[PDB]
Amino acid sequence: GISRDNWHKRRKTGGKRKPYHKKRKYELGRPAANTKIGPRRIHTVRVRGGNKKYRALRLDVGNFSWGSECCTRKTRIIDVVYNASNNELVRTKTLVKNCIVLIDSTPYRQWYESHYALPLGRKKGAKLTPEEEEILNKKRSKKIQKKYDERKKNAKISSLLEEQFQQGKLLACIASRPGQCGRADGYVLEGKELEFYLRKIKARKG
Amino acid sequence: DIQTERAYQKQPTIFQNKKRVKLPRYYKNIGLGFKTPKEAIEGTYIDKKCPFTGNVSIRGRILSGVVTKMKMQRTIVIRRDYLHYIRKYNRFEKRHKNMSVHLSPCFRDVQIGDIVTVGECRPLSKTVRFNVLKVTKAAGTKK
Amino acid sequence: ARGPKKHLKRVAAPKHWMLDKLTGVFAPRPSTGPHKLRECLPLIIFLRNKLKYALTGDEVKKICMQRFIKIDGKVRADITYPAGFMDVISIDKTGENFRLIYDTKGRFAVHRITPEEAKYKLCKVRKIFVGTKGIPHLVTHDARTIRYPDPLIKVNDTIQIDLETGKITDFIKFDTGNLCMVTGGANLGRIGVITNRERHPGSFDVVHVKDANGNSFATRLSNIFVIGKGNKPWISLPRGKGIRLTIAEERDKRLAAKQSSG
RNA sequence: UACCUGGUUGAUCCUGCCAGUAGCAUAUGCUUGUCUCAAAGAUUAAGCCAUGCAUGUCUAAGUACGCACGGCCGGUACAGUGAAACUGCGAAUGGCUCAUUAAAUCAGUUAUGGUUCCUUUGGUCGCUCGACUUGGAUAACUGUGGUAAUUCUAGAGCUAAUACAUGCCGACGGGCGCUGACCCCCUUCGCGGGGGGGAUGCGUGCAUUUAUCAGUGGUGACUCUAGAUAACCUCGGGCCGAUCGCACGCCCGGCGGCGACGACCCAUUCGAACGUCUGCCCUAUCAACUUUCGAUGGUAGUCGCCGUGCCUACCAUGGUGACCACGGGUGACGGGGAAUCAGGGUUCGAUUCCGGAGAGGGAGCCUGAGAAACGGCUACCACAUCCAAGGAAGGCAGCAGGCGC
RNA sequence: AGCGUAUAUUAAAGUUGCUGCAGUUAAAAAGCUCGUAGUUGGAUCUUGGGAGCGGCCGUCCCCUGCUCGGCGCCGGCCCGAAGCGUUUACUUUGAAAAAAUUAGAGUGUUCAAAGCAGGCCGCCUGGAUACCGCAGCUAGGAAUAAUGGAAUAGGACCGCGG
Repeated sequence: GISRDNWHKRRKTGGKRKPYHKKRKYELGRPAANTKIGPRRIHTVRVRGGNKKYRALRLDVGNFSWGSECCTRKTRIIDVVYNASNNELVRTKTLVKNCIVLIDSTPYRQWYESHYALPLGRKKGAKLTPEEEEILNKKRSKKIQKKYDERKKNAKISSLLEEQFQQGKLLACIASRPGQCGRADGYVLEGKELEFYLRKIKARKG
Repeated sequence: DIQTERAYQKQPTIFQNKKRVKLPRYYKNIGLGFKTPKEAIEGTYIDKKCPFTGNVSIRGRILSGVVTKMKMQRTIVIRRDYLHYIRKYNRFEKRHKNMSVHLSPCFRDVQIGDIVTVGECRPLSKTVRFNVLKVTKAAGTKK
Repeated sequence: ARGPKKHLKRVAAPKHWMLDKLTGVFAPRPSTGPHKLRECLPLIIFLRNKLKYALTGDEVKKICMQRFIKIDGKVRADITYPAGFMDVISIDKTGENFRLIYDTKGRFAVHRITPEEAKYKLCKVRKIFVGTKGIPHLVTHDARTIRYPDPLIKVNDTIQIDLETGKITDFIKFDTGNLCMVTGGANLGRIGVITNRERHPGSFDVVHVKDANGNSFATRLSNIFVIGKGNKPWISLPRGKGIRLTIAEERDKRLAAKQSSG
C-alpha cells in the first residue's frame, strides 16, 4: 500500500528507473499514529517476525526525569507549546518525539520538599495549615537533622526552574517515540536548553 | 554561532546540567591508525555524522579521490580516476566515478584539488555512504 | 524465493560428498544443526555411501529409527543430521567409533578411534561473552554455549570437552609453535606447526603454517584449528598424518604398491 | 592442417566483389536393418482452454461415550484397533515459462558496529519476597430444514482439549537499597564530636521505555557487553509449565528416574533484506538533462524489521554530462557456459546449475517466522462457463491432452 | 545407414585489419591555418664493492634506524617480537575463489561415446590435478612510465629562553 522503497524515485543523475518488480511486503508502510492528549488509548500493530508495536492514539500520563538530581516521576501531560519540525503539530497538538510539552510539577515539588526539608514554589505568605507539610519540613531527632542541614547546602535551584514550579507547570522534551512504544517518556528542560526553547516559544508567540 | 536550526543542537551522549557549588566533549579514535584531529577535541561544533564527534562507525573500504566541488552543506564531491583495460586491443581507457562524500566541519580548510582518504560507513543520505578521514594538501600549496 | 529452501539438487551438493551424477536429481539437504550445510556430512551420506552399511535412504531410515547411532554421546533419529568436523559417531551394537576429521585432500576420511578416545572432542572457541550477571560465556565451532569457563580461554584457543558432562577439561592456547589442522580453503586437511600470524586491522588475518617436511603455506585465521600443543596432537590422525604430498609422489607410491603386489 | 579455386581481357598484371569450399543448428525431401546414449510447442500467440490428475498429514506419547469392529468376572472411569471432527504442522518448497527489466538484473568482492528469522543444536527456565486440578462454549454425533444449482450452509439438543480463558501454593528465612523511631557507648566539666546497633514504612527478578553515574570481558574502532541509582510496565496486556506417555519404585497414611509437548530471552543453523568497489549490446537523424507537486544536500520528526528524501515541515542551490549524461531501440532476463577456431577474434547463451521476475492486465490485502501468494481472498479491465433469470462459479507460462498460430 | 535442399551464423575474410588493411591514378586527405578536451611527449640522480666453491670462465650469500626475552656472552654485544618508514602503474608469490562443462591422471563400460567406478585371494583401493579474465586482499623486486620535497628560505639537524 504505502510503499517505502528507493526504486520509485529518480537516480543520482536525474534519470528515471523503470520498476523491475511490483510492490513487495517488506517495502511496507502504515498511516501515522498522530498521538493526541486525552484518556489512555493504545492499539497494537503485529509486525515482521510476529513481534508487537504499540500505537498510542491518546495519552495523559508520562515518565519524565528531572536530570540534575536523578528525580524521575510519572506525571500528567497537560498540553504542547512548540514543535521544531512543523507548527500544525502544535495546533492539532500531536505528541511526537522531541516536542516541548508542559507537565504537572507536583511530584517533583513533593520529592524536593521531602528530600531537602525546604519549600519549593509556595509563594511568600503561604498558609501551610494542613501542617503535615510542616511535619515533612520539621520535627526530627539530632543526627538525622545534621544530615538534613548538611544536604540543604546544595539545593540552590535555577530561577528559570523556580518560576515554572511556582506557576505549577514544567517544560519537558519527549525522548521516546510515543507512536511506536505507546509511552510519552522524556526529561525536564534545564540550563542552556531551557533558555534556548523559552526564547523560541516567546519569539514565535509574539 | 551554533544552534542555527530550530531544534537544540547537542552531543546527545554528554549531559550538560550537572549541579555544582567548560562544556565537556565526546569523541573517539576511529581505528585503522587515523589521528583523531585537534579540531575534533577542541571545536564547539555539533555533527551527527562526524566519524570523530558523532554516531558513525568506519568499516569496509578505504578509498581516495581529489576534491572537485565544495558547494553543498557539510558534503563534497570527490573525483576517483582509474584505467579500465579493454582486452581485444591490449590497451587501457581513462574512466572516472565522482561520489558525494560527507565532510565534517572538523577539517576546517580543504581546497578543491586536495587529496582525500574516505572510509565506508552506513548510508548517511540518498547518495552519501563515505566519510572524509584525512586530507593531504595538493602539490605544494604553501603560498 | 518467498521463504526458506528445502530441496538441494545433486549437482549443487558440496563436492567432498563425492556424489555420482546418474543416481538422481536431488541430494539430502542437511537439516539445520551445529555445523553449516556446506561443511557437514549428512548421517545418510556417512552411513550409506562411506561405510556401505545401508544401500538406500529407506535402509538408513530403518537403522536410525532403532536408536543404534549416537553422535557426540546423544541418539540422533534424523537421517540428514549434519555431522561435521571433530564430531564423534559411536555405534554400540557393532562396537565401532569414528571421529570425522579431514583426509589430507579436501574431504572427510572415515577414521576409527578406541572406546576411551571416543569419550571427548576438541572444540574451537568462536566468541567469549558475559551473560546477565557477569557470568562469562563461550560459543564453540559446533554451536555449544559453555558458561563459567576457565578465565584465560580466548577467542582462537581450542578446548577439550567431555561428551557426558559437556564441561571444559584442558585447553590449547593459540600460539606460534602449536599444531593446527586447516579446516577450510585450498589447504583443507593439511596438518602443520603455526610459524606466524600477520595482523590486518579490518581485513582477515592470514596465518603461516609449516608442514613436517618443510612445506610452508598460508591460510586465513578463520580456517585454522589448534589440534595440539607442540608436535603432540591431543587426538588420533588418519593414515598420511596430513602432509598432502605432490601428484608425482602419489603416482610413485601407487605404482610402487601395485608393482610390489604384481 | 597457419590451405585456397572459377568469373571483367584479343591476351597480361592488379583492385575488387560475386560463386565455390568445410563446420554448425532450425526446417525440409528421398531412403532407413541391428545396438547403446539422448533433444523435443523456445522463436509466431506470456494466445484461448473442455476433461482427469498435480498437497497433504498420527505416534506409546493433545482431544474418541460412532458397537463402525471388538477381549470378560466388569459394576472401581477409559482393554485394544479405528472412520469422522477439533487441534498442531505443511501448503512461501518443488514444477512451468522468459513477457518485463540496460548500472536495473546479474558476476566477483566486502558490510550489518544499520536489521528480522519457523525449524535444528546448545544454554537458560525454586534468580522475583507478594491447587490432590478452576471456568463457559463449540465440532464430529442426534434431529429439523432451505434454493434449480456449488467443497452453500440456518435452526434445536449432547459432549471434550496442549482449542479458548482464569489462576494459586511453593522454594520463602531472608538478602540488598533507601526511610528511620529510638538506643547504648568513648571524648569536650558542659555544649558540640567519633563511630556503632536499629523499630515502622517503601522498593526489588529478566525482558520493555526513558534519565543519570562509574570504567568484568571484547573490538582496528561502540553511544558494545556486563555493573550502579531514580521511575515506568501498553487491559488490543512479555516470561515466572492447571500438559501427555512408558517404567514402577524407595519407609511409617511416608517416597523419586527415562521421555513427549510447550515457552520470554541468548547464541547457532537455514536464510532473507538493504548497502560497498569494478564490470554490459546498438544509437548524435538523442547535447544538454533533473527541480518549488523531491531534483542534490542540512536540522527535527513520521513510517519501517532496521540505515537512508522513504515521506512530512522549514532551510540551502545543488546532482549529472564529450571519460557520451538525458532520451530512444533490442527478434535483450544475467551468469556458469555453446559453436567456430593457427595466434588474435566473431557469433550464440528461451533451454535441466546458480540468481531474478511472472502466474490473463493492473491494483489492494487476510493468515503466518516467511506471501503483496494466485492449484489464497477482494475489486475493476478483457475474455468466459452454468442458469427455474433471482443467482453461482472462473484462471494449464504444473503433468497429459484440444483449438488457434 | 545416410545423403540433397532452404535460412541464421563461424572459418575462408589481411573483404573490419589490436596482432594486420588501404587513402597520387582502382573507393578514399576536411580548401586553409588557429584551438580546449582526448592521445603522445628529449637527456639527466647507484656505479661499484666483501667472501664461498667447481674448470682467465661459471653460479651460490653479504648494501635506513629508532620497547619486552636467552644461544648467551658482560647497564652491553647478538638474535626475536608489537610499531614506524612519498604515493601510483608494472612484475612474481600467497590467500579467497560453487558444481556441471572444458583440459586432464587412474580404471578393458566386450571396444567407443560415456560412467565413477573398481581390484585380490574378508582384504586392498580410488573418487586426483590444472584452468577460472578484470576489480578487491596479501608479500617480494625496483628496470621502465607518471608524481613529491629547500629558491620571499616559513629548509633539515643540533642544542639553550621558553
